[PDB]
Amino acid sequence: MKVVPAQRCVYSFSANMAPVEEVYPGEQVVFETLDALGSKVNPATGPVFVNGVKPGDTLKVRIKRIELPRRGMIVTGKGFGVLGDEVEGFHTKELEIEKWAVLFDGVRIPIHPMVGVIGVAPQEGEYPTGTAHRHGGNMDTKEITENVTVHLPVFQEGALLALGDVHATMGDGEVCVSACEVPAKVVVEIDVSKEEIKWPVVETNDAYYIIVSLPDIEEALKEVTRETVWFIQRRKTIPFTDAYMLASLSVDVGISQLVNPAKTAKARIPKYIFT
Amino acid sequence: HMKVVPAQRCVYSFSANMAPVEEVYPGEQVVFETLDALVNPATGPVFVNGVKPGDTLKVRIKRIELPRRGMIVTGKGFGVLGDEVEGFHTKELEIEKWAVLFDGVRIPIHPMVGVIGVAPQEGEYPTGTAHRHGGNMDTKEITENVTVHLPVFQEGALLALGDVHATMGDGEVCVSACEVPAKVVVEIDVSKEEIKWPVVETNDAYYIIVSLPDIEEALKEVTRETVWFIQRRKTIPFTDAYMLASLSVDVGISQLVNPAKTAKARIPKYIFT
Ligand SMILES: [Cl-]
Ligand SMILES: [Zn+2]
Ligand SMILES: [Zn+2]
Ligand SMILES: [Zn+2]
Ligand SMILES: [Zn+2]
Repeated sequence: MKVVPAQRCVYSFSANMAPVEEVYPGEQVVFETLDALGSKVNPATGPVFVNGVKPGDTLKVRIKRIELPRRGMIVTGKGFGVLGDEVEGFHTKELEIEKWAVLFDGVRIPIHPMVGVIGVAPQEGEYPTGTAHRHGGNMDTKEITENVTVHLPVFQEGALLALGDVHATMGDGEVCVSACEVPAKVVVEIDVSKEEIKWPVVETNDAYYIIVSLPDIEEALKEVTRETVWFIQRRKTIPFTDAYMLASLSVDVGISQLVNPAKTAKARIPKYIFT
Repeated sequence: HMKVVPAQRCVYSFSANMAPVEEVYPGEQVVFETLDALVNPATGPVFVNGVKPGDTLKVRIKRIELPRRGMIVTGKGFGVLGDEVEGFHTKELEIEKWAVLFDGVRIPIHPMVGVIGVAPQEGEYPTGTAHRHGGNMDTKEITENVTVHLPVFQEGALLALGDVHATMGDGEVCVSACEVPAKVVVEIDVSKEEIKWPVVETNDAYYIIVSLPDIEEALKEVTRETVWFIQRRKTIPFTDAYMLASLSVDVGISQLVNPAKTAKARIPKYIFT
């Protein structure tokens, strides 16, 4: 099994990044990731070239295993997070990680391992790994855990997949700017699909989560709704207004994070609507 | 033994000066017979003796009884994608015990009360909008077996309640849910703490519920409130509260379609116990 060591990484998803490993689709790959915190740094291991993947494809990354350490780091301070125009100083706290819980002074927060940065090469230019758009990026979506498949739209040959910013746990919003940041080993399985998509999609056992990242949260919310209704309209071949009504009844619109240059909204679309 | 407010006695605004149509003591159960939102009427208001401005009214929702048929609607200028859509459309929905039916799809049932509120401090807010007193919050957590904490601004609170759904998605994106008339049995109590915004208390979580003209403001406010909520209850420094909300609190959306948009923050009880 191929291992991508943490020392091979990027600080931008760039159209022109060079690969540091090549895989056939169907292969498993271990990514060793450094924590996000270490201020010219938020590193994503990779990028990885996947044979035969073309622009307009969908790269599929199944998250098999996230191996976490026993210590984590959270940080906040002036100018950071949702109330950064209201907090002083710069603060950091070490956090103990047990098998089932992150410990926070007296508190046992249920563990919830997740990959916070995941993306591929964009169409043009470069986006820092600290932000996100259609190619993926710093989406801090907690749904990206073990036993899901992240679908990503492809813009460059080979996809050029990179990944990092693993958290031991997090709440939706990530309001202080950070979660429990940790270095990790993430075991993934990479496959391809020839269908084109606009924005990333996380497939869990019972839901599709469409994930939209734009500079203002209101716009991201409008976009993910537009994308959710169409999704349903195409898969069920029903009139748009019916899909719109169906999404009002069964789709849960939400928030991934409110703190990166691009804000991440999501929409849970249950598989029961198709099955 | 036992009080029933019929649906004919209702308001289309939460006003500071609306007259009660019934009175209750804390500890008593009341039944609100509601009409459907399609005018967005709230049965009441009920005067709760012994509740003063500055207190918190606690409304435990015991039962929501639903009919077997519901109504959903949308069209040009309605919902997130009013942009966007042409015409005007309505659809009857069959309601089974465990599911609302939609052209062969079984949407899991999830009974909820969409409008609930009290008299505001001054002026009037239509029952279709929302603010600190409650209103059209369309929060799917306001379900059976939860407690709604509402801030009080007038003597006796003046509680009203309407707009019941059989099921709903967070966001309510086309403007309407599965709209129905219903019976809602509640149990009213009082707390002598002042609060800023409504809070739904579930079995394992508190949900702070903020409603403002734009969702960005709503989201920032629910976050400010949530962090202060945690800071007081645990007597830890603000920055510790802030970090803890980042790890444990789930910020989300109630609805994006009413004139005030409603954000929420889930604060789990385990962080105190
Ligand atoms: Cl509050
Ligand atoms: Zn991140
Ligand atoms: Zn992070
Ligand atoms: Zn409503
Ligand atoms: Zn309604």
